[PDB]
Amino acid sequence: GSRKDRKRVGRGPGGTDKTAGRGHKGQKSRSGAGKGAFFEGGRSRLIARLPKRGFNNVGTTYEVVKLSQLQDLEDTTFDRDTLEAYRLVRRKNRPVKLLASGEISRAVTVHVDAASAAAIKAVEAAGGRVVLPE
Amino acid sequence: TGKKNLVVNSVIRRGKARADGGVGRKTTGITKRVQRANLHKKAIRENGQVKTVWLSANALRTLSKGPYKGIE
Amino acid sequence: THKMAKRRIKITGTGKVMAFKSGKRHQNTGKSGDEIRGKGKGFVLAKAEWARMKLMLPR
Amino acid sequence: AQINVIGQNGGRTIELPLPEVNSGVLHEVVTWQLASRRRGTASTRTRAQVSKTGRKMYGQKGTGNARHGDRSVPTFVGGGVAFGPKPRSYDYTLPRQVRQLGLAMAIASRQEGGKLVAVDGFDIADAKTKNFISWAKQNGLDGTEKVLLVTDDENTRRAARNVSWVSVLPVAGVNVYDILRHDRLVIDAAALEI
RNA sequence: CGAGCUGGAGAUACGCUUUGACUCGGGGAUGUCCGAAUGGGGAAACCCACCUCGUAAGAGGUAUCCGCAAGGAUGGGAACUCAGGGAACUGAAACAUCUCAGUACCUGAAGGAGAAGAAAGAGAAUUCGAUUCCGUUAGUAGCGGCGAGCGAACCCGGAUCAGCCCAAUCAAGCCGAAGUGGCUGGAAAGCUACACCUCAGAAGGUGAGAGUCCUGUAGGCGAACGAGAGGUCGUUGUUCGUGAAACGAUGACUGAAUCCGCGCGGACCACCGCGCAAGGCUAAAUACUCCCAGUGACCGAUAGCGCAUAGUACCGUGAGGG
RNA sequence: UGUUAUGGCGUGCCUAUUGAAGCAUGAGCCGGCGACUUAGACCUGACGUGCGAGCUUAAGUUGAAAAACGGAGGCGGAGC
RNA sequence: GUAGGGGAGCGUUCAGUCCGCGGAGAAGCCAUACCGGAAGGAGUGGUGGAGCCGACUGAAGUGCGGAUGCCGGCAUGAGU
RNA sequence: CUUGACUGCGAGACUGACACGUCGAGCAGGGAGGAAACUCGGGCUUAGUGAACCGGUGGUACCGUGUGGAAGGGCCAUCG
Ligand SMILES: [Mg+2]
Ligand SMILES: [Mg+2]
Ligand SMILES: [Mg+2]
Ligand SMILES: [Mg+2]
Ligand SMILES: [Mg+2]
Ligand SMILES: [Mg+2]
Ligand SMILES: [Mg+2]
Ligand SMILES: [Mg+2]
Ligand SMILES: [Mg+2]
Repeated sequence: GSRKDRKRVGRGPGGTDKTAGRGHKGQKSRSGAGKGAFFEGGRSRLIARLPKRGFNNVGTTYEVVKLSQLQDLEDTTFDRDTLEAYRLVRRKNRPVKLLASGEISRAVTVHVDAASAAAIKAVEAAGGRVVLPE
Repeated sequence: TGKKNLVVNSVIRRGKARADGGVGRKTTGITKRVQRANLHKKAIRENGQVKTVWLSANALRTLSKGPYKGIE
Repeated sequence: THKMAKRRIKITGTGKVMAFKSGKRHQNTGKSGDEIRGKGKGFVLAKAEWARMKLMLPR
Repeated sequence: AQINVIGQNGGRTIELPLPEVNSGVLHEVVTWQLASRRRGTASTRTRAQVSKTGRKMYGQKGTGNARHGDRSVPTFVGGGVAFGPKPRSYDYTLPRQVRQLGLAMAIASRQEGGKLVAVDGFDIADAKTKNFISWAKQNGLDGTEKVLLVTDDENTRRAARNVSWVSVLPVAGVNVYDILRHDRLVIDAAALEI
């Protein structure tokens, strides 16, 4: 019954009414009331005067696949690029890359776009292979 | 107004201080930045019957070296 | 705002802010040697809190 | 574990939500619902701009005792309103899991008391509205309660027409408000049931 | 439709109507003078003519602009659309580039929509395949006194999807189920005691608070007639401020090929890859609300449009205000 | 409770201010009108709910006394 | 205890739900010596002539003494 | 006698709201003076200064828009 239906106990607070308060005349006293110009950035305060250029590129970015995920749990399901969709590695937009994180022995075979040196080493050391396209 | 196509209808005109340079000056910088218009030449010839009108220089060079829908 | 991107306001893993050292960039040098490699790494966060507000989305 | 009107048993299916009957979630849900149905239409000429007045007035100095720019300002009578209602929306997306959890928890909130499932809505014999009163009476419904009937079978629901006894929500159009608001839920068709 | 009617009108008189009035739909018939106004003039609603038709009374024609002719246009429209033209305050805490913004304003053209459209494209897959629209990419890639600030597109998800010609049901309306007695009361639709309909409990009216008292509602029917190229120079567009500035676009001067040909892919060259310009048409998805309908955690007389009707009274030479 | 006589005490309110009974501001009186909002898939925090190594949808489509569908995309998930 | 931060709450309108009240009289209006820690809320009386409390939740055009603030009405100066 | 008026770095502190500023052991590549312990990364110290932006010059080869280049950019010095 909706009559008896209660609140969340602390979801909603009331808002802020500045009418009344009796000794509320809000904001400052003078000086920087009434304006819509506040704006916490701006020109010469330690933003300019700061000496950077660098060079912007931001090119190819690979999807990180931890070894620690692949080994330990699941089945060694023979990943390829197929299973990654359901394996909770599904993101896309970018190629896939494998690197070493957790260190454990298992038999595993993974098809990704690229991988690191020590990752290769750890996939082979416990036996397995990692495929790459030409 | 012309013979073939378009006439008048023009756009703005600029000027630059620190003009030219060593191609690799400091920069170009600007002053002028105001709107402006364009006109063309008058001439008189007939088509379909005796007439006068006005003739675009392009249209004049066109009509002179051949009759494109018109004669002199 | 689009200035602070290629210039360093840069944010780290701890959500701290990288500016480094300005000591002399290009004009006005010809004094000592460790001021020159004195081009640094370092920052305070007192003005970081409002810094990255400019870099907020593409950190 | 609930009993049907005509024929077999069931409802041993559908574990009912945990913890059992949380009223907070219920609240969130219905509030979300009435906010969904809420239709923003707002007559305010809020802006000094929206009401009509020619804008230059008398004079800034030397008239004595006023200082006004226009006849259309909020501090005047007849002008615009400062911060009046405009046609907003307030329709949002409630997280789905809380919708599901909601109406589930509703049905469950009927487990502490009367609820009903049914098969064989053929006992109406066309509609006649009277045979619905019969069906109700012999099913224990004297319409001293409020009843939400949920069923397919157009003929079967078309039988029930009144704001007194009942209300009709067809083809599993179930609405957490619509159930929690009525006194008894009669779930009838076992389709979205089980 | 079937007893009333004779406008708001309160009002007397005269009457009209079952040989169907009134009212409601549906076509025609008359339509003074002005106004695009158009015989000619003109301080709009006025002043003056001419040529036919002829019995006067009275009808008809007499503007310019396209055309053999038929025929078409000149005007008007709240907002919406395209186009010719094009502000400043303001922001940069001053100010010139920038911002305001192609915003406001003026103007031209047109429809119920417009615009746009059938790759000399997007683009980096030897992918895509007209346009517009929405979501999204994405405050990204970029532009910038690299200041303030500005800000895409491809992919992808949807709305809707057509490419064709050519130059050597809804409107009048009608039909509609089911209650009486007693009681308080001025008056009941309320209370009460019993009863009934319900593919009809939506609603308003009736002396007060209404299913069953009236109009209605669910449901049912329903008409004669009526609808449905390239370059150089000055420049500019898109994220494009002259930047390494490509490409589209033109004002001036120049003005090549055409099938082992021709433009593009962001100076430029080769390779490689997409593509055929200098001709037109082309529903739908889209925008708007003068008007009509339905609704509302919209107003209810200092609110709500300015107006519970008024652009009236009233102010101004006037635009204008009110 | 109403009124009153006498005693004691007793420098309007507001703003603006180092400082106001102020010979500083405002205001004849009563009524009514009258000022810290709203918008965005913006940002960042507090609390609350739901799922939780995962969490959500946007346009739209279909129903529409009702809500479901919609994974394009977004956020975690690796830093330099 | 001033700007300022924090906490509990009072009242008004609309809204959903619940309980209801009203011609043997609703809201509003008028008087009042009662209640409550305050915003406030009851009781009885007097007007009034249709509507309206209370509880729970939700949403605000939500609380006036001032702004030479707005509209309206009515005072002063003065029988000058 | 000579080029420590070096390159690569900085334990830990002085000082400033910030940005600047100051001092410095010691590790390396390589040096200079001394026989040697050792000392030196300018001058007995405290003044002898200019953030950002836009460009000029040498070096390195990171970006470089279908690809292989080049234009232009970037980084380490430096110049106004
Ligand atoms: Mg003040
Ligand atoms: Mg001050
Ligand atoms: Mg100016
Ligand atoms: Mg300015
Ligand atoms: Mg005050
Ligand atoms: Mg006197
Ligand atoms: Mg006298
Ligand atoms: Mg040393
Ligand atoms: Mg600058």
